[PDB]
Formats: sequence, structure tokens, C-alpha cells
Amino acid sequence: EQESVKEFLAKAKEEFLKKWESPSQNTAQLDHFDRIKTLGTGSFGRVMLVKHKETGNHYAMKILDKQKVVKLKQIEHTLNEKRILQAVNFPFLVKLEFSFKDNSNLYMVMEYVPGGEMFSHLRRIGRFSEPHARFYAAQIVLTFEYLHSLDLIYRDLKPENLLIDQQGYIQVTDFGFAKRVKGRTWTLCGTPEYLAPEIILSKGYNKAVDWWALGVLIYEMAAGYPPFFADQPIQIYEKIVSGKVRFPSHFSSDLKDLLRNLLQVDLTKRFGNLKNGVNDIKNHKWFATTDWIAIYQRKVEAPFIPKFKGPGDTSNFDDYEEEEIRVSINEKCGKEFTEF
Ligand SMILES: NC(=O)c1cccnc1
Repeated sequence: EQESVKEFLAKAKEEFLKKWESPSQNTAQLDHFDRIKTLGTGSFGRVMLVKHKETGNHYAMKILDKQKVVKLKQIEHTLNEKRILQAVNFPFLVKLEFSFKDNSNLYMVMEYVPGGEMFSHLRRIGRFSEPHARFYAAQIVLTFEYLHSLDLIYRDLKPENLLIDQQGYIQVTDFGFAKRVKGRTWTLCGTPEYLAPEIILSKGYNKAVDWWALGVLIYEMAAGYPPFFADQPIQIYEKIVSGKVRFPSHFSSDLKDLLRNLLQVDLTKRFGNLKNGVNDIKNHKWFATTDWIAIYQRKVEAPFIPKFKGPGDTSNFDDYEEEEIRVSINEKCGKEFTEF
């Protein structure tokens, strides 16, 4: 590739490794913030809108319950998530501003992106036009080029993890399954509709699983539904491994061709995992109109800007029962989370 790209990625890796080897720790505390609203909830954690009491800045605070993390066998994953987030720097990755822990919980305080999740916008408008899908896809391609060059696999690409910012660009969040991997890794993780065949079949897999997931995402953005859909996970998995996908007639020929090469069941033949790497994707005819540098520099006018009233507006997120952030009088799971 152009020496310009090589030197860019070399500097990117240098800067990542310095932070990776000496991670930041304990850079704020809970009582520096006011709680505003619950933005999302899961089996071992939540994301909250908070406001810093001295600066007035809004942030999204991800709170993980240490005991539930242990019970659900997510210790290494949560340590991965924070160590990676504090070390990365790319225009389409959410920014970690602070992290800390207390007797009960782990906390990651990130920039608040008021525009909401791509999932909501996609379901609201039905499907994205190919130019609109391509604008988002280009950002993911560049983000994976960045991550993979750092030996990072992302492992959770799906519309809910892609926030739309004030300029209409993507911010990838939720690094809960991201991992630094040289070669192969083995954990069953991800979301059913987005899993590559080699994950389903319990193989040692590599960064090619992210390129498979990009194929799923592009299909879902352009069609309005994912390519492998069913009521039970096992039925989804049967479709994924089958090597068969049906395309809507409205898809362009170029889109179908790209998707056949991303949704390639044989990982040794899948775009993004060949000798030419990401350039097989970047040079594909479906991306012929994409100015890769302009996308990186955020100089392309976005397909749409989310509607929101200001940095504290929560209208693009939905409503959840507001539960306590309780902190035990006794330290829980201290040993397991020493490095956090
Ligand atoms: N960084 C995040 O996870 C996030 C989530 C929701 C809104 N803004 C930011």
C-alpha cells in the first residue's frame, strides 16, 4: 500500500502499544458525577447518562457489577474491554475519558453521543439507500483496518453498537468482546445473527470474523433485516453455515458481489483475509465512489444528522426502570479485578 498508509499505521501501533503496556487507572470517582438517566441495561451492567458536577460535561458511564461479571464468566473480557479502550485512538471509536472501580462495580466513563444507536434509526426508516449504507460501511472498513493492524479483533459488530454522532458519523462502542490476538482465538461470543461460521463450528478463528460481520451489517443496512434470520439461534446457525444467501432484487450487482465475498463461508477465501487484505474491500466496485481519506478526515457530508436538542438530550434512547447504583460496604472480587 502507499507508504503514507504504512507510516500512519506504524505510528498508530506505536501509540497504542505505549498505552497498552502502561494502562491508565483510577482517574475519577463516582461522587464526581450526578446520575441523569439509564440509557441501556444488560445482564451484568448498564450505561447511564451522567453529568460531571464541576465541569458540567455529560458522559455515558458504563457500570459493570463485579459479582455478575464473575458469575457470567466475563472477567477477562471486561479487563480486555477497558485495557483496549484506554489505549486506542481513531475517529470512529468512542473515547474513554475516565475509569475507576469501587467495592461493587467497574466504571468506564465515555463521551456521550446523543444521536443514538444506528439500530433505532435503521428500524425507524426501514432500510438505508446504498450510498447511506456505504458511508457507514466505509467507516467500519477503516476502523477494522486500524484495529486489525494493532492485533485487535472487535467481535461484536451490529447496529446497536454503532452510535451516530452530532455530525452523522459512526462511533463504535461496546468493546466487551474485543481482544488482542496474534493468530487465533477460541471464545464463543458475539450475537447470533452476526457470527461467522467458524465461530459456530468452534474453530480457532481470527480477524476474518469481523469481515464476515461487516457483510452481515451491510446486508442488514441495505435490506432492513439481516441475511440469516430465524426464531431460534440453532436455526440461524444452520443458515449461516449453509453457504447460501438470498439478496433482495433492489440490491445492485456490485453490492451482491461484495457481499458474496464478505459472506464467504470459507475463511481462507473471504475478503479482508486474503493476501491483499483490506484493499480487496477498499478497491471493490461497490466502493468506487468512496473517498477514503475524506471519510477519515470527516469531510464528507453525512446522510443525516440525528435530531436532538443538545448534549444532554436523551430522546434518541429509550426508557428503562431506574435502579440504584449500590456500592457494598465490603470489597467484592478485588483479586480478579486488580488490573482494572
Ligand atoms: N460510549 C458509549 O457507550 C455511549 C453509549 C450511549 C451514548 N453515548 C455513549
